Amino acid sequence: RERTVRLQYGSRVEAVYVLGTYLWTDVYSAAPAGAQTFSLKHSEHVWVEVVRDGEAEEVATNGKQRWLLSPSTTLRVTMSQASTEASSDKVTVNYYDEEGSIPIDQAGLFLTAIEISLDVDADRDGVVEKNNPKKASWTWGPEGQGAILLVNCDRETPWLPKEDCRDEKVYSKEDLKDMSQMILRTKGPDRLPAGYEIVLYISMSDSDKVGVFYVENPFFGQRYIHILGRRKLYHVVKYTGGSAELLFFVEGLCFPDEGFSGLVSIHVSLLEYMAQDIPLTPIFTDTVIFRIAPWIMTPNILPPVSVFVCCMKDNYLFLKEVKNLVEKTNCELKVCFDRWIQDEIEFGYIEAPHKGFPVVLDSPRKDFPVKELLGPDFGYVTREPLFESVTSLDSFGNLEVSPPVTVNGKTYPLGRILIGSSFPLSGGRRMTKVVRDFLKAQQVQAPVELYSDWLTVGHVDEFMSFVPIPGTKKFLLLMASTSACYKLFREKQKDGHGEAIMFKGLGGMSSKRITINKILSNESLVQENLYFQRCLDWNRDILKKELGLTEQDIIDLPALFKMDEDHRARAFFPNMVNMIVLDKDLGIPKPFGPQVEEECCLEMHVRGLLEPLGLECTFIDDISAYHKFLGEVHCGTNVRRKPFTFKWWHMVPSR
Amino acid sequence: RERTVRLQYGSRVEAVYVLGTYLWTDVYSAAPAGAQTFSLKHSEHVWVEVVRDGEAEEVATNGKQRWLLSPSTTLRVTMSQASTEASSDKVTVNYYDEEGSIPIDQAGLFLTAIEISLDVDADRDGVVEKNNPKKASWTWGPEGQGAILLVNCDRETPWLPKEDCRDEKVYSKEDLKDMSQMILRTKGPDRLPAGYEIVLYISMSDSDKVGVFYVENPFFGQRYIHILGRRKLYHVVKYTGGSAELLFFVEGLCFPDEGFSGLVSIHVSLLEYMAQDIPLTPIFTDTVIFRIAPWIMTPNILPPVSVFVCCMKDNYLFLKEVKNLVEKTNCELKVCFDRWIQDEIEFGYIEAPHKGFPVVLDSPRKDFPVKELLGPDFGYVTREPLFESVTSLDSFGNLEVSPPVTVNGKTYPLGRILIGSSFPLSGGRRMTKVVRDFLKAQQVQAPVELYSDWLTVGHVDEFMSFVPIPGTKKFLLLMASTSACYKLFREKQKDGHGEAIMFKGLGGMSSKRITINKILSNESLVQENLYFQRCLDWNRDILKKELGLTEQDIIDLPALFKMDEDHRARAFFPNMVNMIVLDKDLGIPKPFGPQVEEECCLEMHVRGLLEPLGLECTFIDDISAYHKFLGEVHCGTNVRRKPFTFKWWHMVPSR
Ligand SMILES: [Ca+2]
Ligand SMILES: [Ca+2]
Ligand SMILES: [Ca+2]
Ligand SMILES: [Ca+2]
Ligand SMILES: [Ca+2]
Ligand SMILES: [Ca+2]
Ligand SMILES: [Ca+2]
Ligand SMILES: [Ca+2]
Ligand SMILES: [Ca+2]
Ligand SMILES: [Ca+2]
Repeated sequence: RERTVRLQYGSRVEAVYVLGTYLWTDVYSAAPAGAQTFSLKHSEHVWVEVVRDGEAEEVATNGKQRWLLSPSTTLRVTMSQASTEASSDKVTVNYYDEEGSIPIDQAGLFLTAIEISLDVDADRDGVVEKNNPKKASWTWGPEGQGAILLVNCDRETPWLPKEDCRDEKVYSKEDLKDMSQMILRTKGPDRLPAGYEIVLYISMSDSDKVGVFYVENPFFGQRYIHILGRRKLYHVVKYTGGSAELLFFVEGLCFPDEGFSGLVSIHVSLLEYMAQDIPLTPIFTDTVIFRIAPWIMTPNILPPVSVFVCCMKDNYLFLKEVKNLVEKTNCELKVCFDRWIQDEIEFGYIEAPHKGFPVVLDSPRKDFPVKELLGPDFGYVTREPLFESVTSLDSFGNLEVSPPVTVNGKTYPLGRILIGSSFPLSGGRRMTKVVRDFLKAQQVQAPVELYSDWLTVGHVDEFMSFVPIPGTKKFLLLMASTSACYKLFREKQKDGHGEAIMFKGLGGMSSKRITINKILSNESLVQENLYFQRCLDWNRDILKKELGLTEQDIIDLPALFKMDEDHRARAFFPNMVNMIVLDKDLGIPKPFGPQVEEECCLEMHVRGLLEPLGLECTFIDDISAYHKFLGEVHCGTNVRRKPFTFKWWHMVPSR
Repeated sequence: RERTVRLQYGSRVEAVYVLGTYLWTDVYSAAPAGAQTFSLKHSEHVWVEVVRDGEAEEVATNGKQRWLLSPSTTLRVTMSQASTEASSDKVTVNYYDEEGSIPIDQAGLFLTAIEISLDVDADRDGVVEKNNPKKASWTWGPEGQGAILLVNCDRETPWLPKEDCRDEKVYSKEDLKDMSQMILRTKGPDRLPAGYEIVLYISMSDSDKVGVFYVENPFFGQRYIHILGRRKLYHVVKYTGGSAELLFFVEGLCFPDEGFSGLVSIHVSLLEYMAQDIPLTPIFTDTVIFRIAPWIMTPNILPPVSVFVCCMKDNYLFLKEVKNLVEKTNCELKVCFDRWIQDEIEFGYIEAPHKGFPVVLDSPRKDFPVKELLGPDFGYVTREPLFESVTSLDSFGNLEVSPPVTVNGKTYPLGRILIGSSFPLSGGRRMTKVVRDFLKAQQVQAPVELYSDWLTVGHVDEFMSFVPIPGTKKFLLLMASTSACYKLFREKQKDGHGEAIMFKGLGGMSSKRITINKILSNESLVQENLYFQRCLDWNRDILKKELGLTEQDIIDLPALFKMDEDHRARAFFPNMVNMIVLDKDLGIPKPFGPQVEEECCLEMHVRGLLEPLGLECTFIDDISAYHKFLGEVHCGTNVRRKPFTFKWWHMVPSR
């Protein structure tokens, strides 16, 4: 970087030189009128070139050489090392008139060289490298660079209700582990020359996106000073001489969102004092950029860590069977004494090269948010509509994510988020804009809308799920199918089982005496379910298109629905597709289907589809404690999973 | 694209087939219980494959072949040509039980094939190609594709005050020349089968960004029907059989801006009627994308078309000298009987492959906008602050643009917009956010802020300009320089000219008796101008950095300023840098400098700098009619230029 510093007529100029720049110096304006030629001297650590109309010649420290004074003959001045107390760094120019060799005037430039660099971990290894030339930009991909910042959305200590980033304070040194390091490195003499200061600053816009802390170690203990952030746009730095480093810690306050790309900047400037009432001049500025890490969800293929379960204390069969299932795995079981656990929360995560933690997204309200999961390295985020009203499609049974897929040659290494919606011209329900905008803004999961509004509850988890194919890297899409159910029931009827009773053992259903015959002879129900299969198939097509799936990737599970007053579907028997996936082990809702030879024909059919693939099926009964099934699921489960091995910053999302 | 169509148990399915897709067909669900095998027949124009667990085999029109019924044995159904009235397009499946070869049931699929394509000029040649596979995206660059739309911001007829895009109506066929063509091409039989319709639609969000018109030619004359746009989100299309095209014309209503990327979409869907109270199902959807063309400014290097001038009727010397100057060129002179022409307006342009026109940007208010330039192929756009108050930095003397430059290897083929500002920590003036956001959003001119707030008026045009180097492809940056002025005056003083008088012929200045001696002996004025040179040099450095310029690209013109109460600069004598550039011919403000040998030494110095380069200098006197110079320029000029030859869509801007 070339910087302009002119000699001053008759007088001397003192200037700070920042390493990494160089000066072009006009010697012509300072020359007295009528002066003909000039000569120069310079000190050992200052390199001087005479540049005549573009041609540069290096000049000795003490020469007698003279050049003609011209506006197009100038100096180029360079320094490679910072000044010390032992330094006298200078260039002096002597001027001569036509006759005589004794100087008629002199002008001089006194320099103090300093190093100033604001450094971050741009190369994404967790340590802060010295002056990465790419630190002022942010690029995606394995070859990409620029520093990454976490939203510090967890909570270090229990004594306050709020996430760490909601204030300007740090109470605990553990908090600094969540932050990104930024070091201001300087080198120079004992003090800056008179009239200079170094200042760190951010824009007003970024002031609600970041906070920056400095750690002091005074007499009575470590303390944490907020130097940049909400209502603090600049900080005057205390300069220390010699080679010095100041360590800062940076926290993100906000996720990427509608209107915020996630990128923020921090600057340091060397300022020069001019006069009173005149603003200080930014002599040198160095900038670093951070990108705030996105919130990322976890598909069912990922390794399970903890199974969170909610039910009533007396649903014993449910708790026993879930406990049994989880005992086949290495997962933790966590129980709370009832659908809020699947509907109100989605477990995501955030990651930076130095750290990562799980983060809960809280569904919009339910008159109160569930914040009780907020804790050390367990974060919280929520979005609420300002105007738009919430519907069932805002529940997180309506929020899921695919396994990694490749679609028309484009890879989605983190999978793609799936949310249920209605048709564009329908006037139907849709998830709130505020949540949709949030998911879209995270960018790395490239969300897809499916059609869920044909269902009364309206959730994608009612009709589809994903399971791994054991011993491989592949997966299957499972789809609810009414046609599969009618085919199976018609077969059992032909086989002599038409009088087989459903809902056996649910005493509240007994008086209805529902049999295969009764179901198959209901004409209006057949028509309704043909229509629901059209709805399922429309979704099948969107999923095949947007996930790059073929029929080879899909298994259909028998399902049956009943239509409500709105022409929307509710489950006739429990939806088996919405299942707990722990690797090869599947907790499947117990369907209570028609009994043939004392086994449920739905259970037997589903085992016949899944077991050959090495999937182990356990049927879980959540409804027996309620004595009947009306289409409503009472209990809930949510599985917190390990994050993807693939680092999100290694993706290259579309423009 | 694979689409799911199932056979129905016991009955026949009728479906529309859209060319460019194909069907996968489940024959298993429709099979009666106990059926063993199936056979199939199909018509001449329907291709049928039996797919058994992924392996596909083509099947004859009438075969007797039978396959085992399995959920994993399905059909793949393809058609390559649209149905006519002569068509019977069908597939029929027969089912068989274990014993006997006579079918026990049959299920069939009756097809009507149609072509539906919504087409635009994606390849950017001005004609609408048939089904460009890239029409649903928009990419930058010479290899890029996707269709382009102009904001239709001009006005076809004088009888209405408003730009064409402010309403939903088209009164004149000339308006259609500004719009982008979009054709819905279809092929099929005399009518769509019962229960289908074709509908065009847009999102609510895009409804204030576009309008779409269809031209009808009824008995009494051509008429223009608004089918999509403000308060019209969909249009049901009238289907015509055989091979048919419907031509639509699309207009943009809004420039890219903060929160609007410039991209918009239009969709066509084939909808299927299900029942009453049930939304129609989108069987097929085709999408095209448009990008709205950005507003682009013109640097001084571009060929001049028209010179717009404003002054008082009696400034005769000004009008004569401007007329003379323009007579050396091929430009039009346009006069209005005074700084508003440079301050209130910036002439830009817009371009699409089919058309382009100049567009005026109107500075924010001046209690009233200047709309009187609005006319046929001369457009208008303005931005007004909702909250923020306007300052002098919002005037368009503060809005300029560089010639094409390359900076650190990155090319800016349209140049870079330049606007004056204050330092980040200064609390100084800055152009309003609404205008800055607009300029940034156009993207192709990548704006740079300079430091203008050291000037009382605060405009970049006060201190810098660009001129072409005649007979080359190169250009120079011209900078105001106080050091150049002091050097020249000190030389003339040494030469015996200290008593040389400035402002000769301005009678209102005579009593002041301003001489070279008087100027040079004013100590406080020297200090002020040293400070102003620091301000100029700070700008010189930003310009060299952001435009990729060296000292070889820069000429300094003598200038002098006086400081006001705010420590800001006003011109001491007219600023010569702000000049009319018509190729090699330069109209330069007459400085009224000290007379030496009956010529102005400032004029002679400037000719000495510029004339060797082949630049022809004419000094233009706008102040003699006012008898004095207080630092204010009374007249104004603005030159409308030819657009860049380089097409903006061939650029590749940063992410
Ligand atoms: Ca590093
Ligand atoms: Ca805190
Ligand atoms: Ca924390
Ligand atoms: Ca933590
Ligand atoms: Ca969920
Ligand atoms: Ca074309
Ligand atoms: Ca109109
Ligand atoms: Ca028009
Ligand atoms: Ca026009
Ligand atoms: Ca301008």
